[PDB]
Amino acid sequence: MKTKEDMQELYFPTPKLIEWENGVRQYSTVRGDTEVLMSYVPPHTNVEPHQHKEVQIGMVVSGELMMTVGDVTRKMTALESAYIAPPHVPHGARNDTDQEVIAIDIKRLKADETYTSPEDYFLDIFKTRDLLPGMEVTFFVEDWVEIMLAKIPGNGGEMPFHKHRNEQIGICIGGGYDMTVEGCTVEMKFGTAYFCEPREDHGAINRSEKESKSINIFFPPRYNR
Ligand SMILES: O=C(O)C(=O)Cc1ccccc1
Ligand SMILES: [Co+2]
Ligand SMILES: [Co+2]
Ligand SMILES: [Fe+3]
Repeated sequence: MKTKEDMQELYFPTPKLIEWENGVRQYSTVRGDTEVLMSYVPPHTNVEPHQHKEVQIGMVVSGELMMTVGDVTRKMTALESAYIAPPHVPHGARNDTDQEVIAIDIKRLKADETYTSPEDYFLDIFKTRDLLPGMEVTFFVEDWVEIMLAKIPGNGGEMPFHKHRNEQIGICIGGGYDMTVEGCTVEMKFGTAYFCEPREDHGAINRSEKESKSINIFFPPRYNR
C-alpha cells in the first residue's frame, strides 16, 4: 500500500538546499545509500580539497571547471568528461572562470560494491549512439557504473515502461518531460532527480515541443557490460 505522496518521496525525493561560506550552493537529493548533488560554483572560486569514505562521481553540466582528484588536475568541459574519486581519495576544484559552473556529483556507499576508477580518475566519452530511434545517448563506463546522457526528443520521444535489476538514478538537465516510476508520474524540470532501486518499473515520455536532456546512471552497467 503506497500513497501518491508516499511514492513521490521514494522515487523523486524533495531536495534540500545547502549553502557553503565560500558561496557554493548545492541541491541535495537522497535515497538510501546514494546522494545526488547539483552544485552551483561561483566565478573564480576554490572548493577546498577533501575526502570521505563514500565514492563520488562528478560531471560538469554547464561552464568549465578545473578539477583535482589525487594529484591529477584536469579541465572539465560541459558534459564531455566525468571523474571517479574512489573512497578516501582527496579531491577538490576551482572555478577559474568569469562564469558560474553548474555541476553534478553522485556520492555513494553500498554493500558489495568495489569502487574503481581509471588510473588517472577521469572518464572520456566511450561511445555515442541512438539507444532508440531518434534518441541519442552518450556513455561513460566503469566496471561498476555506467553514465548515460540521454536526449529525448519532444513530440512523443519515449522510453517505454520497463524494469531491470540494475539500480538507475538520474537527473534532468534540460527541457522537461514526464517520468514515471512505478505508480508515480512527475513532470521533470532542470535539476529534478530520480532514484530507481532494482526491479522498480520506470519510463519516460516527452510531450513538449522540444528535446529534453537527462543524465542517467546505472549500477552496475547495463549496456556496456
Ligand atoms: O535505458 C534505460 O534503462 C532507461 O531507463 C532509459 C531512460 C532514459 C530517460 C528517462 C528514463 C529512462
Ligand atoms: Co566529495
Ligand atoms: Co531503465
Ligand atoms: Fe507536439
